[PDB]
Amino acid sequence: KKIEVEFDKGQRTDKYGRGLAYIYADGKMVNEALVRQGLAKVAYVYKPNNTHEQHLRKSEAQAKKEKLNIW
Amino acid sequence: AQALWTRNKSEITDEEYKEFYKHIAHDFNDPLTWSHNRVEGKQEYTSLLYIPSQAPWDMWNRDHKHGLKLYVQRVFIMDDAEQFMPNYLRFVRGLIDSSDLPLNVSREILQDSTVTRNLRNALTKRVLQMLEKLAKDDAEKYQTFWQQFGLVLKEGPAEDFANQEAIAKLLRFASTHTDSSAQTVSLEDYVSRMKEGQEKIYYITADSYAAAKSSPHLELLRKKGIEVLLLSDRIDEWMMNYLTEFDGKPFQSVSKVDESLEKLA
Repeated sequence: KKIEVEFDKGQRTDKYGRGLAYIYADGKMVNEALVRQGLAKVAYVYKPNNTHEQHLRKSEAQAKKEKLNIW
Repeated sequence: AQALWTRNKSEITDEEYKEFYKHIAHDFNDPLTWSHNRVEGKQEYTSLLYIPSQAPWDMWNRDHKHGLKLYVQRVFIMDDAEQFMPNYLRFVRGLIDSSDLPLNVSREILQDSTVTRNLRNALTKRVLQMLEKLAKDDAEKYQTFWQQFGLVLKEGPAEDFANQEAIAKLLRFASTHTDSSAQTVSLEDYVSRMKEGQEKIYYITADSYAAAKSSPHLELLRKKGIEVLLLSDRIDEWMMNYLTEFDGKPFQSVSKVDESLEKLA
């Protein structure tokens, strides 16, 4: 039983053309690694960095810049 | 008192099209829309195809319901002639009057004939462009249509391989945008909705909407402000194994992890 919605009677829209492709489902469809091209970027979630020692690896406190000399 | 299809597109009014659909479908259903085709030159044929408002019960039955009414020389031959319709366009009911074919034509002719093989391949474009036509004509009619025949249309990219992009626009799904099981958001909407770093199309391949939307993989991205499309199909993974990329934007099943979920987390 058709819904009709409200009126339904009155399209006359048609839209004619032909400029696409077609083959058949028997080919390649199933079985592919669905992880194509590693791409992602969001806002900073903020993880723990600099314990206190200032010298983790070389400089955890970014001792290379101003290092926040307090000025 | 005249054969409706044999008249011009202008000589048939809107009411008569929708009334005529009730004859060919053996129903009382009004079509959401249609396209009247009449072709001239070498091979003259009138094709008249409609888009139903709802799916008949016997649409997914062990018996066939896909196909058109074959007319030749404006004389009825047989109906449910499915050799004119693809699998992803099996929902179409309509008719086709062929002036070229023999009057003594039968079902096996339509299958093996090269002309009739071209007929199907021609009608494939007119229906598909009539689907996007309906999608732009009336989104609410197309929403009803996709709830009734959407499963069928998802078989699209598999058949018309090179034309995957056209069906990718027609594809409507749910997402973390709206909790509706209503298949609303398309890849058209998604590309428009995409923000900084969300260049990778996030989907979930899952057997049920309940287990899909109950998955923690969604909240992993949802809290970061990423949008994941909810697929609850039985054909989900099959279709999505060809949907590896669209517009240059590659797909990601959140059910799987790569460097994207490393950098995002």
